[PDB]
Amino acid sequence: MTDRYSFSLTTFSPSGKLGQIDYALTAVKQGVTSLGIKATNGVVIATEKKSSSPLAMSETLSKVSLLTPDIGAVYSGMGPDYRVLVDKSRKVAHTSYKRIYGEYPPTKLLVSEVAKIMQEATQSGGVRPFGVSLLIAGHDEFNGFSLYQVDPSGSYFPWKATAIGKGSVAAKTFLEKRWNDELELEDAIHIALLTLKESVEGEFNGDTIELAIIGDENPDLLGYTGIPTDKGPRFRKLTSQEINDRLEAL
Amino acid sequence: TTIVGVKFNNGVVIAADTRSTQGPIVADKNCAKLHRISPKIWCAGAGTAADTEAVTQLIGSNIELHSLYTSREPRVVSALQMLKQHLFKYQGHIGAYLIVAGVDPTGSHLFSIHAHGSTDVGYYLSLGSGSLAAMAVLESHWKQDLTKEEAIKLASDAIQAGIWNDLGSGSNVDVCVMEIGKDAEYLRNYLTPNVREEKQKSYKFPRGTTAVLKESIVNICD
Amino acid sequence: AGYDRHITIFSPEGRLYQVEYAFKATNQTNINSLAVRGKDCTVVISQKKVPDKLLDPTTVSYIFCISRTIGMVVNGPIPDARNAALRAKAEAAEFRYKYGYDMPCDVLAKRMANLSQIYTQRAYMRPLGVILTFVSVDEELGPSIYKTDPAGYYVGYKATATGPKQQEITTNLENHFKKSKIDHINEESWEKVVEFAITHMIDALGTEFSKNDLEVGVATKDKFFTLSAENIEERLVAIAEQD
Amino acid sequence: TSIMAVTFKDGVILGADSRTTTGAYIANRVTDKLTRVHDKIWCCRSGSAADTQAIADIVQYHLELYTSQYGTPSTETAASVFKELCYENKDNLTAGIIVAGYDDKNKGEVYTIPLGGSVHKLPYAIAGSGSTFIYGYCDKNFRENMSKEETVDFIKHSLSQAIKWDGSSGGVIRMVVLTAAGVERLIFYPDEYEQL
Amino acid sequence: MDIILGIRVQDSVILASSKAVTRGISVLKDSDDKTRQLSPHTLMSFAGEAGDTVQFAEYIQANIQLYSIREDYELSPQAVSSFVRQELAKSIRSRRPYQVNVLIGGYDKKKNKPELYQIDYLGTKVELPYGAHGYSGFYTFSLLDHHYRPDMTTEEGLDLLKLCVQELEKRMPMDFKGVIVKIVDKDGIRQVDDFQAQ
Amino acid sequence: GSRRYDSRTTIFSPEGRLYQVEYALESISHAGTAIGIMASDGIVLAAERKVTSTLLEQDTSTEKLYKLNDKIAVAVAGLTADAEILINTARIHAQNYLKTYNEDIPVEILVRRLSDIKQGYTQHGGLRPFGVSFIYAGYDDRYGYQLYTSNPSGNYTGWKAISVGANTSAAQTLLQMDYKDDMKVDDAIELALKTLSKTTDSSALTYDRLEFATIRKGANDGEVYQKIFKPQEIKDILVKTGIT
Amino acid sequence: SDPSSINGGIVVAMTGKDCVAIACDLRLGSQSLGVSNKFEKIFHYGHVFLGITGLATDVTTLNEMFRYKTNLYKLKEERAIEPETFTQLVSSSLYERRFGPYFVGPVVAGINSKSGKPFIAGFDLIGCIDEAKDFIVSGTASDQLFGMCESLYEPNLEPEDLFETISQALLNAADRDALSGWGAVVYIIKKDEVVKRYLKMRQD
Amino acid sequence: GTGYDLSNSVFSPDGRNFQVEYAVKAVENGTTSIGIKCNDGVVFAVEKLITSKLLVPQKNVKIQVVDRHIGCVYSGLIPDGRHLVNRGREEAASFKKLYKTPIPIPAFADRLGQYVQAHTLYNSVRPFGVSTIFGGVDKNGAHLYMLEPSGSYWGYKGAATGKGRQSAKAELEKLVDHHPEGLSAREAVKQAAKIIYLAHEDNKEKDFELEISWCSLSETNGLHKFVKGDLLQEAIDFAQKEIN
Amino acid sequence: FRNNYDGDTVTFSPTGRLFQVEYALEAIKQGSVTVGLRSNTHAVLVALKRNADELSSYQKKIIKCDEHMGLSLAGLAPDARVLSNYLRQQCNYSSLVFNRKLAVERAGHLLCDKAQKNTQSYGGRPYGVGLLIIGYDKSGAHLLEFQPSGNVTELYGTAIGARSQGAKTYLERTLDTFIKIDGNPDELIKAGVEAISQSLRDESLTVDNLSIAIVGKDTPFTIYDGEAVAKYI
Repeated sequence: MTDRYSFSLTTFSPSGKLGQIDYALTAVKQGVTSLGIKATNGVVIATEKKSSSPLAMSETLSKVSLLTPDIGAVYSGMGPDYRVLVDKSRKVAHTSYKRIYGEYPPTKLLVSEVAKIMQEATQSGGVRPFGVSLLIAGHDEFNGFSLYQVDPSGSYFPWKATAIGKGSVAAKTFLEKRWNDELELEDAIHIALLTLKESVEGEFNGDTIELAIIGDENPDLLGYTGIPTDKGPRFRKLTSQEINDRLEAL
Repeated sequence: TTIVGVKFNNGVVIAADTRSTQGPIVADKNCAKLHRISPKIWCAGAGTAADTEAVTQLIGSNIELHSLYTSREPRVVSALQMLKQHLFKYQGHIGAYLIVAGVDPTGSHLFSIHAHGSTDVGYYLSLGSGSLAAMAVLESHWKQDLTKEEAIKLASDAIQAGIWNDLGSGSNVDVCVMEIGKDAEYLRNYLTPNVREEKQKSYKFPRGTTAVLKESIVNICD
Repeated sequence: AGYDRHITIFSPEGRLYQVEYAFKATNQTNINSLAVRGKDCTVVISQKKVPDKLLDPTTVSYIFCISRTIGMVVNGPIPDARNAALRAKAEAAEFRYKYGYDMPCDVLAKRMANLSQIYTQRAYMRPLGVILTFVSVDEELGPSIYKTDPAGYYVGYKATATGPKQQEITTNLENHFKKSKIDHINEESWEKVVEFAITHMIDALGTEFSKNDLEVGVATKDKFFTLSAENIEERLVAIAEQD
Repeated sequence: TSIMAVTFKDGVILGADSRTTTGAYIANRVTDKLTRVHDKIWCCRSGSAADTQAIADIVQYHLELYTSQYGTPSTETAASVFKELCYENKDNLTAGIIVAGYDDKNKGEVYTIPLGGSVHKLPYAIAGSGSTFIYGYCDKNFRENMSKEETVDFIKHSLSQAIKWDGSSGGVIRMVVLTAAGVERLIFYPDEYEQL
Repeated sequence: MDIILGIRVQDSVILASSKAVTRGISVLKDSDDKTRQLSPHTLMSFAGEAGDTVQFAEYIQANIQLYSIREDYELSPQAVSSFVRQELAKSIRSRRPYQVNVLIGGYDKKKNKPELYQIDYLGTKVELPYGAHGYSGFYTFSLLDHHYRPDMTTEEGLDLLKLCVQELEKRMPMDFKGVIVKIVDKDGIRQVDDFQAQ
Repeated sequence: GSRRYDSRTTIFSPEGRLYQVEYALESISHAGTAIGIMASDGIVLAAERKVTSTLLEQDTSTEKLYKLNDKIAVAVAGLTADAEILINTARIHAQNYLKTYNEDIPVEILVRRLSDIKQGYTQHGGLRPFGVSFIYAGYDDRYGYQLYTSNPSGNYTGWKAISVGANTSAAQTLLQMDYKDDMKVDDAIELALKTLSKTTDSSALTYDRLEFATIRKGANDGEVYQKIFKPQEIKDILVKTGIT
Repeated sequence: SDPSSINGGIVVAMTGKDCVAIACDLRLGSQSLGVSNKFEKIFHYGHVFLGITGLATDVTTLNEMFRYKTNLYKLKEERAIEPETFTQLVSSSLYERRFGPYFVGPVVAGINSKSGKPFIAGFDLIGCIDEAKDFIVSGTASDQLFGMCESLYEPNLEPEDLFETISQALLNAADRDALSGWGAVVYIIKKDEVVKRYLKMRQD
Repeated sequence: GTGYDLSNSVFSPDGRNFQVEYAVKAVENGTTSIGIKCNDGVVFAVEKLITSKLLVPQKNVKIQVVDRHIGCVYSGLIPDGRHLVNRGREEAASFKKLYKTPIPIPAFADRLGQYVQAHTLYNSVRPFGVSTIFGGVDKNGAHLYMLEPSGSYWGYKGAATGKGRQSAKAELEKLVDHHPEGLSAREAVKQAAKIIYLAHEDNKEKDFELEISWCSLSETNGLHKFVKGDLLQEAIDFAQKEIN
Repeated sequence: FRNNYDGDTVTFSPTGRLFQVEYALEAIKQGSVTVGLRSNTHAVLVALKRNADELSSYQKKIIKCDEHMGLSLAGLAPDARVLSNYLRQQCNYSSLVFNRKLAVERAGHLLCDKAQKNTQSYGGRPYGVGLLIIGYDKSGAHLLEFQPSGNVTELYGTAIGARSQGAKTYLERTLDTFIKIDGNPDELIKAGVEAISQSLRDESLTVDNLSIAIVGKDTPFTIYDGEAVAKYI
């Protein structure tokens, strides 16, 4: 028994590379494309649901996850690594923030916490880095809307729009053409849907595309009335139908 | 403290007074004894105010995480099992006496929790120093198959019994209604039968009344 | 340079060989299995192969009762299968105690998948060489199949199959579902759903089965049980009376 | 609290009153003191509500794990798990538990676990604060291998006496009947048992 | 308790501390120095529970001396006193608390002011012109409230203490065997050996 | 067992150097250049954001300059994520010191503490060191304006001007030539920019690829002020010094 | 015996028209012996004001603790803490010591720099929040304060009227408490300025 | 590449654990030992090589009892077998402690299985160098198990392991065909003695001692007992008579 | 083959061997010889002691464990100190707790289980010493052979150490004779000393060179050295 691996599995090579982190980014490159676009009144994050069998039920595997009622995440790379990260992210938003200050963390802060968890897997004994890159979109009262990228090393950067994974270079070019500081949310949804069309070979519909937004408060999605200062979540996953509505207008 | 819980044909209602005291002195005339564990599971608390609020949010926070982990709406039996196990662990030292109610995929529920961690199930329940006044009214007017409006009335009447008759209770009535179809409605200050009458005189002072020794500007900025 | 094949660290391609190899072990027993959903039941079918005459056939199983409601069939070596069964049973019992209701199939799946994911990331734990197919009639979701692998992956399934001849069974079922246009087997009795499963296994594998060549588990509202030789025989007789 | 369990020809019956008091105030008049730890293994609880509940909750947990690995546990096994908790934590618990179960091989069995944590296998058992008043009565009227209705009757008369005299007992008489047939829940209201 | 008196004048801090050490029925010693020097311009007096008294004071002195070497610098009286407060405030919720009350008298070479800090065993620090612990204030404070001026010379300070000690020797029931007096100023810490018949 | 896979991050070479420290410094040498210059009345920190994009948000960013205290800041060259671990503990150290003594922490004491933490990852524990070098800019009332540097070895040194990251050879030569002891903050700013401008591997040095900060003594006060330049403010200061 | 009564002292807070005011006495005693007339019990972290009554050593500690936590807050959040948030922080900090609490009665007062809403709150030694709309009282003459405040207070007063009210509430309460007084101080707090006035009162 | 076989928990490219496979070699190299299930119990026998006249006969007992009703026998590294039996004893005590009833045989099997499997999960432990044949009588029958170094185990009609395993397995298979209605306890004891003698052929260079134990509902009262004196000699004879 | 698998005790060779253990066994073979043998009434250890120089002392090879039990060693002497020290405690525990003299059979089981733990775990090493344990308990006289693999064997007599095969055959040949030397201490020892003489090759066994111990029916375990062995050369 007993973990006898109390030394780093990620070390510096003579050139200064950190091999394991490089290798994890390469796992990310092979991953299905995901992307995020920031508008003036919202953010959209989107990816392809790429089922392993047509016998699988792809609504059971969610690639776009609520972290707090105002923050959402998507990934490219290793799916199971993402899933546990979402567990740890959700929890830390409570233990490191909500249980202390009575409110949900602001985006940059929660990203920061996720980044820390990632960094540590790059230095602690007997683990390998996480093989994912994340895009975290969210809102908070004092910073407005924001979109962040987090890489295996634990580095994070704020973006106006970006894409990660398989077709990320093509898609970042496509995004530089179409982005401006005046886009309304629906316009950004539109650009997301277009950008993604380039990456998908197969069927391209509301059942094969996962997409969520950080927009207005949805008081209908809160579950209770009577506290004027609780307005509902800003995170909303679109429905299969909502996506298809926007594809005919494509 | 007077707190009650009444089941109706399609849900459950809970209510509370709004007096908070330290010894014989009234500290808060409008405090909230009704607590949200999740959107559709609310809790009424008696005993130590910091304990009922803290134990509600600790469990609430874990319920939220549990809900997200399992992709399922929270259940009342979950909140109940979590609360009692925590309360038990601390042997009565966390002074939370709770009426826990809500609706979930399995139906509508109403339970009580004692500080030592025993639990009870019922159609009607009260706890607190107004417990007996309230229960007198409940034992008097409760029937099987109440309507939502009947249940709000009965609940509201029980809290009133407490307001008037128990020195431990007063001021207003807070209600929360959890119906199986619908969103939970929290009605803060559903009743306010204790408005202070207008004073006989105004106590506003002539400016300059107070002797000042020294005045200074405090720096907020950096 | 060449130790990235022994522990669960990244290869320069970004691969985890130890996980790939662990998948390979899941075929070591040369047993196939398949799961399908009824109107209100869930059925797992698995090949039973007892080559040694010295073996007590009644103790040879890869189907496990995890809780009153969840059943689990494994593809992989029996020692890793039993390791997984014990754990899942402990996890199902604990959940009930802590949260006051029965652990859902998908939830147990996620839990086992997370544990598997850890072995994927920590060096001192090896992955288990097993694939776990979990089945129940969930109280909120109805008939459920969730399957986990050495990578920590899991997903829900309309129906599924696993083993050396995974693919043949899969295409057979895929074809059925294109025709039938629904995501289940439209039968009120589980007896008929078992019957369907066995039938479609025969068509895909091209083999006839006797009462000792199979092993069947059935999940219904509030029970998961496994069939005896004799209950299977009764199913075999019935299939043969329509040919 | 007034509780008892009686083995008969076809199995075993658990019975209890429904009162829980804090002082002279009846905190609950409809309590269910007959607690299920397995399909056909039940207990009656007396002593501290929080303690007996917490214990029962753990025993339910242990026997659900046992069943998963080794199939159905015996009644003797259930009594042993209860005893382990009670004996090993005698300093911190106040629990007087009657374990009653039906087994196909063993028929009806009854194990009483008094304050210390000791186990006692018995043909019937009485416990709780109302029990003192019915020691004479029970000992004079219990016979081995009674019928279901004879047993129900014996429980009913017994508990109605205990309830009559103990202020800590009252409300309804609950019974759970444990046989090869399954599990039956009886209730008897004051208007009926008071006039026996 | 033992007598612990302190006064801050124009240009110095004076500490006066009783000389007696009593154990039950006998006075074991009549020349006890209830003081440690923490740094060249900071002095601490102390009174309370028998063992803890000196144990605490030497523990503080050791930490300050370590700081002084590590940094080749002398902490300000305010900084020393905050450290000392934190230490007592830790002690109060620990398993067996230090029952020690202290006066800190320091000359701040960077501000050129003298400073007197009173901290009791709970870690209750206050900064004052004059202070004491225990019963000492009850007898002396009305004299100090009356005569004290912030512009007093060191000489005037000692005269005012002389008065304070006189009142103590008249009305307080314990014979405390007089006081050792120490002055803390810009030049450091010296002892007034002529207080017996000053 | 496990011994087979241990890289041994904390052993000496036959020459007596520490492999991992050397390789981590090698990593840092490829990081965007950071510069600190100390003046009689202020300190400047300037850092060059390596490779950017039109789509990168610059308004909601600060990846190389971090505030430690009201009176101390750092500029980072190396792994950002590693740097945050360290920055965070350094922020904690400063407040423990403030809580203990009711005085802000002298700059050297904070730099020594961080350097000590780095040195530990060099001697015990078999973990890789942090791929990070810091420039420290700060003020206290003992030594006034100070400028320090620390690297993965856990060595720290004091400087009148210094660079870490890429092209430091080139940058140091330029700093040594034009730096004079009587300099004022306003000249220092200019020197910093000039130096980065001649040592960049980019075509030009635009505002979006720079972070900038100063610690001055607010001329209408008598006490110390830290200014992390807003994207606009960098754009302005880049025209005043004539690089438009 | 009673750690809440060793040192003495009071704090009161009131809301008015686009302003709040928070006030305290200056006494620090050791039972019957007055020790200091300069013991201020009100502190501030940016625009959030916290008053603390009760055991002096805990008053000092908690102030030093909240300075520490709000400093780290400002660094990570890149903005100053609001009163609503701070209140929650006081609450969870107190409850963390549930079975070994600080012997204190904290009071928060400030104006929310975004909404401009006036805010006050009170806490018990274990962190239960009382968010009254009108006034909050604390300390060894709190009974006296409740009586003064319940008569003297009216809603929406102007900063210079609120000042007279709170001052009179404080001074007449302290004068009926043996363990309060020796000086008083009143903060009048608006969106953009904050004025602090020391009162003249009896010294006995 | 290679080296897959140098470390315990490592999967080879074809999905095998080579160290476990090597443990199996240590087993094959060991003495032969068998178990035969009968219609109300189980019989265990083992071959004991006599290395010299110097070994006190009857004295170095190899079969071990667990609890009161379970017998175990193993071929391979003997100390490993002991370790495994020690654990089996703790494991059975624990079960009896908590559940009152003595541990059922299938339950017991699994306990050993999980522990053996555990020792193929990590490279800080070596796998077990034994196969163990074990069984007993419980509340509902008699059970015979054999447990491999991989942690694999099944229920057996009869079971054999060690150098002489093919002869034993062949002999065992005969018995199954010729007695489909069940063998008796006295019968199984005689038969056991036979199969050991027949298996002794593959190691015929040294002389051997025979050891038998049984656990039978009717013959031993469901308790595990060794076979001694008259009944032992009678089985030795039956085998000598059938070796010719 | 051997090259790659002999690094530690946690690694099996492809033929199923544990090299580290066999390497430990080899330290025994290079040890000085020692013999043990018993009748029905006594058990005897005889051991050849080895020195370094004519200047050095002869290193002891016999250690007493209780009044009724003791052993001789061959191999790493510190290891024998550890194992005999463990055995002393096991005897002691039996006495203090059960008021019972620990059976020689059981003492062998304990040593087997102790030794075995050091052959399955990473980072430990096997013991590099062999042991011969004699005792008189409730089932009479006994002799055991302990090997660092953990195999403990009960024998009428045996020998371990360099050239131990001489003594072993002599004993194998004399079996029926020495087994019957009951009630005669001196005669059993003489049988031991002769058997040990079969393993000499170097030189002849001298007064301060030879070590003998005995335990039996009315004899507590005692060790003879110096002039107290003169009567046996």
